[PDB]
Amino acid sequence: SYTREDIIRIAEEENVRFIRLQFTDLLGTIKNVEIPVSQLEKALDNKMMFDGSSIEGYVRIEESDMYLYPDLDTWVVFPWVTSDRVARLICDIYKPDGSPFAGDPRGILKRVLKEAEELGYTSMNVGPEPEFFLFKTDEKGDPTTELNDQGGYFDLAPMDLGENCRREIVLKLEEMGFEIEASHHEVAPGQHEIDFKYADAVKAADQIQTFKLVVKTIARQHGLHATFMPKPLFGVNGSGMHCNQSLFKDNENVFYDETDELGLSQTARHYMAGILKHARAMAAITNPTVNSYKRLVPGYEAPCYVAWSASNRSPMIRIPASRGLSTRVEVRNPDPAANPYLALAVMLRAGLDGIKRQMALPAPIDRNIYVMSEEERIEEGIPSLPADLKEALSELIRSEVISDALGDHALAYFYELKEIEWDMYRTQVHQWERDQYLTLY
Amino acid sequence: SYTREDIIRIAEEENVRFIRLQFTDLLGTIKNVEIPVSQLEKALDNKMMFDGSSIEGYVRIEESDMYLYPDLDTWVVFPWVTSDRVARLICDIYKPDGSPFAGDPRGILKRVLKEAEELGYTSMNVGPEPEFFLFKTDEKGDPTTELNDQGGYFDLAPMDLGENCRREIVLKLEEMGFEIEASHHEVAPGQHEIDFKYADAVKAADQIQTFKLVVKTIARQHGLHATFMPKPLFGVNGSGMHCNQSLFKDNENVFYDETDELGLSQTARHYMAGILKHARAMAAITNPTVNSYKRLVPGYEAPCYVAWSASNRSPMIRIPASRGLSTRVEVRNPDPAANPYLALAVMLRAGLDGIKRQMALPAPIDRNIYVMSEEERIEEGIPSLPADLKEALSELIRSEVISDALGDHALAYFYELKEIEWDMYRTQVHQWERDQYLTLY
Amino acid sequence: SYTREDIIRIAEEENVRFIRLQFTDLLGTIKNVEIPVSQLEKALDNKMMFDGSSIEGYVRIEESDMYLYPDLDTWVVFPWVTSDRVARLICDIYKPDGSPFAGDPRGILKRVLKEAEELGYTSMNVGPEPEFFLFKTDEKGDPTTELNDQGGYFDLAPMDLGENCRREIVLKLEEMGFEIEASHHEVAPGQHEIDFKYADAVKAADQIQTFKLVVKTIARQHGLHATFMPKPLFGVNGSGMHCNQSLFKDNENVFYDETDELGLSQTARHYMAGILKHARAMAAITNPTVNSYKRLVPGYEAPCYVAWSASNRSPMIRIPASRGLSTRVEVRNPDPAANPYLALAVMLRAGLDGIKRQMALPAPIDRNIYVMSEEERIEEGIPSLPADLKEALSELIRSEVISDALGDHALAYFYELKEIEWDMYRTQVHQWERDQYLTLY
Amino acid sequence: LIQGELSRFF
Amino acid sequence: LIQGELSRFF
Amino acid sequence: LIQGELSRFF
Amino acid sequence: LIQGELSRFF
Amino acid sequence: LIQGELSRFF
Ligand SMILES: NC(=O)CC[C@H](N)C(=O)O
Ligand SMILES: NC(=O)CC[C@H](N)C(=O)O
Ligand SMILES: NC(=O)CC[C@H](N)C(=O)O
Ligand SMILES: [Mg+2]
Ligand SMILES: [Mg+2]
Ligand SMILES: [Mg+2]
Ligand SMILES: [Mg+2]
Ligand SMILES: [Mg+2]
Ligand SMILES: [Mg+2]
Repeated sequence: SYTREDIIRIAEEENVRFIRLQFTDLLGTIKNVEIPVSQLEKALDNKMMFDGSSIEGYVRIEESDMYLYPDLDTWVVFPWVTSDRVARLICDIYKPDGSPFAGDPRGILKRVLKEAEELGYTSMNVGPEPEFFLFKTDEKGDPTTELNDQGGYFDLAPMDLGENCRREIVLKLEEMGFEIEASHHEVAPGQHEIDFKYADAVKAADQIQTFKLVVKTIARQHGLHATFMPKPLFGVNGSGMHCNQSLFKDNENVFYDETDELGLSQTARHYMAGILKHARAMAAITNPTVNSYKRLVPGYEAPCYVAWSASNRSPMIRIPASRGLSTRVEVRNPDPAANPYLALAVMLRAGLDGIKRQMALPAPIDRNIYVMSEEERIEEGIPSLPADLKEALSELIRSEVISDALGDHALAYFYELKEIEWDMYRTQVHQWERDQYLTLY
Repeated sequence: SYTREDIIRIAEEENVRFIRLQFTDLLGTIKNVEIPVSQLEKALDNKMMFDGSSIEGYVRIEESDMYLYPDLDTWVVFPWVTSDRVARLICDIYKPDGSPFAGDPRGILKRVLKEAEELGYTSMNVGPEPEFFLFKTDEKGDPTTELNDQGGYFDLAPMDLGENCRREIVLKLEEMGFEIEASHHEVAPGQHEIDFKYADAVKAADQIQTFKLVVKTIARQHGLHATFMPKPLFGVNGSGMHCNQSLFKDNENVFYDETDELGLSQTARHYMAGILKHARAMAAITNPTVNSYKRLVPGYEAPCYVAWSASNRSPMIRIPASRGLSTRVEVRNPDPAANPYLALAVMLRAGLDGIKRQMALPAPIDRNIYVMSEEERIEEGIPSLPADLKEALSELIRSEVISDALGDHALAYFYELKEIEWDMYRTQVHQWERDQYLTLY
Repeated sequence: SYTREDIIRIAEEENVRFIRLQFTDLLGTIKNVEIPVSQLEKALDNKMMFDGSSIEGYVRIEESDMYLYPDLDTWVVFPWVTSDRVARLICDIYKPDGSPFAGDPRGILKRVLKEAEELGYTSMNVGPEPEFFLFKTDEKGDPTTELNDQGGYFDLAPMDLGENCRREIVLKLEEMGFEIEASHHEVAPGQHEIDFKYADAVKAADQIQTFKLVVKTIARQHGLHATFMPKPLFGVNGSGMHCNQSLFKDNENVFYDETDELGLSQTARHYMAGILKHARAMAAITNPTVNSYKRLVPGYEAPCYVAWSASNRSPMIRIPASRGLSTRVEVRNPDPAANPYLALAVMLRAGLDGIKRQMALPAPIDRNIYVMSEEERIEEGIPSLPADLKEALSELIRSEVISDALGDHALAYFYELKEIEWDMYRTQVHQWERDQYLTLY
Repeated sequence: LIQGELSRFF
Repeated sequence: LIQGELSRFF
Repeated sequence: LIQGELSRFF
Repeated sequence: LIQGELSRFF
Repeated sequence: LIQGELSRFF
């Protein structure tokens, strides 16, 4: 951990000249306020004011005044600063009256964690799986369509393909303070998944944001381009953000039950049932972009139906074989483009709602591949995820459970942002249309 | 008109060497069987056989055998053949047993006209308004993205821009036996419109097909590219195929009523009501392509809501000021990419269904622009057209009135074709997505 | 050997930062899970989970969970890592319940060795002879069609042709802990061979995998391309992986018999008979690719008939003149593209099946070249190896002995992989067809 | 409205 | 089910 | 089935 | 109203 | 026979 005196001590010792007061907007973009080291005491006293309306994105209507409350445990010094050291602090947004801002995603996740603690669950242990594509750049340094390499699943190439720009990333992350579990080449060519050890939900989301920033910076250093776009290319695998979750009550895994046939407690089953019930509502948050629903197509391991299994091609919820203190529920819908705080908040809230109402877990899907007709699917009660952003937004609006998780202020602005994005997308005339038509008609 | 002996006489006199036995598939494409002049008598005896499964398009499963029954009244000799004269005949498709093929669009329109005659309506008088764009070609002869001119609505640029490759099209059509009303420059740059005099439904559809073919050929002659794409460019007006319809009973316009305030008979009002209720079901036929629904966006004079008005920005049904024998109902949803036979058939069937059930015409919309909220729109009972091809297909399947107009055989194949098209479209990753994302994520 | 404490000691001493947990899939490709040195203890505790379905290749249907059990004796530190030292460990695949995975090739070889030990044979001593080609690269770093040199059998070109990037490979392997016997230029231009000393079967296969990886890396360093393709060029010699085998029972060679005329025990003769009878069934494993059967053509020293001799053009089985403790049975079918574990497993299982049933050794083939007609060949009972991958797969399916060696799980996935490969190959239109035809027809 | 009509300025 | 995995042939 | 027919999209 | 911020689509 | 051996003349 750290204290004010500790932060000042390292800042003086490390010759830190500039401090980034980092926060996140509703779209997951990393925003910051740059600060000279002479203002560190003022920042640590929670006295820095900024717009605060920058959270709303491009739909902000009026300028507000809001305070940054830095989290001392998030202090870190970037390694690539070299000459003039730059540090960062992750801050919470507070209204001038003293109450936290209802539109801050970190505050939303904290509030959902608090109402979870109200049920006796001390912590939510989360381990994500953020995969990214490494593309080549041109003379101006713009992302091309060529991948850095043409490797496969767990492929080994010590030259500069399987690993390539990954060893340096892992080294940098570990130096900063990231507990890296393992790294490997993903199914699609030019995909390298780096995994971290499990942490608490807020720490996990902070680590996701920092990981994305670090990966982008290091890839740019090597003359490459790193993207967390859910589906950058047609016909190849997309990028997911499978989230492994387990609720804890005083370092006891409440999901574990040795007496159960699957080693799953009734609490875990209620959690999974709650997540399954509200999946179509959370789809707009865990899959927020238009491109997110080009990944949710059959044949590329991405989930397309709301179902759970212990072994299947692509279930919505997968339960890993690990048991004991590491029994987990893996949700595979989210893509790395999702806001980590909002995604974790809505998933936790859906699980807690399932726990509250004691929902009944539907039967798991067997090796029965979904080649079955739609009549078979709705006869067996297997729902499907939304086909595009519009359906997800409609389900989000109609939902009363996870809209409460978002809150009244954030829901309206998120809906406005996504509605504008969809409206801009739907009126475009794409090159595919000009290829099919313009000669036939 | 023409007879067998007449056709043989002109063929010998005009030195016709090759004859095109033209027909149309379910997608509106013009197909033909080329025939040497020595086979003219065999063709006129209704004895030529061909696959017939080519009507189904790319979803054809088995080869059939079918006869071509040429329509002698459709005989015409192309003027650009020069050395070796080429003529054409439009043929109907008949099964070997002698009955007409149920999947032939021309036969579908003929059957709907027959069941209209069963109600006492001798003919359906149709005048279409097809619009097209002219694009400049490159050295290889492929269309570029640059329009041939930059004119406006009813503009006049005599040199090479205003008329350009429009005067010769009108001249060639006039030599072909067409009755051209007028031509003018359209709203969007490079967009032109040529209007024909009104004719019976089958003749109108044949003229639409011939007009598209002739316009394409003449534009290719002048080093240009003519397209009937509904929306070739974003941000400019699209191309529509407004259809003016009036039912007739022995040279009497049954839509006319001098005693009525608007000069509209109860039959016309029932016709309009029937067209209005079945609008969303017909949308998949009158707007058959994916690009068709990029035109149906507000602000470009294309209709977006199911409503009628004598004077409005974008009404689905417009009633021109002409009265007497020229009182008409104008339907503006169809685009030139639609199949003329199928579009006319479904519109006539919807109108006849309105007539049969004495359907009540909803109140016309005033100058009230649709800036009103969705709550105001569904409070006033104003339906909206489908937002994409998928919704239109779902409505098509759900409808029992115009699916009967299509028939059992044609409906299944059209639905298969359109599902395949939509499925290939929805999984593409467009350049717009790579522009928005791939840097922000 | 090594222990946990030893591994930790060298890892701390050598400044090893990254560890590769290497394993092999059914196609022989080297796969790995990269690991930071901070996870070394966790890896050594056999607690690392990974997909495990990556063994199946591109025919994997569902994600599993498997543990990596590193083999401490396989520890080595790569010499080219320089700045950040990288080490590797070869691991076995275990199911979460604790039992070994049935689809792991290394486990398959271990199981066959165990059932060999059940008959009293303590070890199986194997010496392979892998050959490879060196190709010049282009500016982009892709292999061209030009060989690195034009030498012949046992040629000597000191400057840049004879040894070149072969002396360095031997030096690096020696530093890596290999026991190299000799190296020489092969028959075809650009073809080289490096021989290791004999080792136990598992160690031999591990050394084959490491040797291929090291050769490829060092060739890439010298601006060359190293390939183990069975027949990269038409009209020149292919590359084989002759395997010398001898069974041992308490450091006594059971193949040796001083009283025998050829110095061959009855056990050795039964072994050879068993290998001969099951040759066509093993061909799909020892010659797994489509290109493997372009090597098995007459006139290039590759075997084409199932027969044994002490001196011949190209027998399936050759018996070297060495006697005593070095009496060996050399099988010449395998090519370097084969999976070493699977190939050794099937060869050993066939030999053990021959031993169990006291199979009768057919007469050796004399200097009688196979210019004899097919009637002479089937009159003398000389079988022929499969002509392509399809025949080999059919023989593999029909076999009940070596299919048991593979096991039920691995057999199905290997068959699926090879069936897909053959189906993709057989429908291609090659340039040879366009050269012969497209003008004559 | 009049989006395609105002294209002369765009 | 397996289509994106078969990209090595494509 | 209909492999060469669907070539318009390919 | 928010045209200045909507420049990301333009 | 000796096809790849006689490659020096070819
Ligand atoms: N786990 C994998 O094999 C990759 C998952 C896949 N990339 C997805 O988008 O879900
Ligand atoms: N003036 C007009 O009516 C133009 C109509 C417009 N071109 C359309 O596609 O509907
Ligand atoms: N041993 C040699 O002379 C070379 C053998 C040959 N390369 C083969 O593939 O069998
Ligand atoms: Mg993954
Ligand atoms: Mg996962
Ligand atoms: Mg017009
Ligand atoms: Mg009009
Ligand atoms: Mg050799
Ligand atoms: Mg040898």
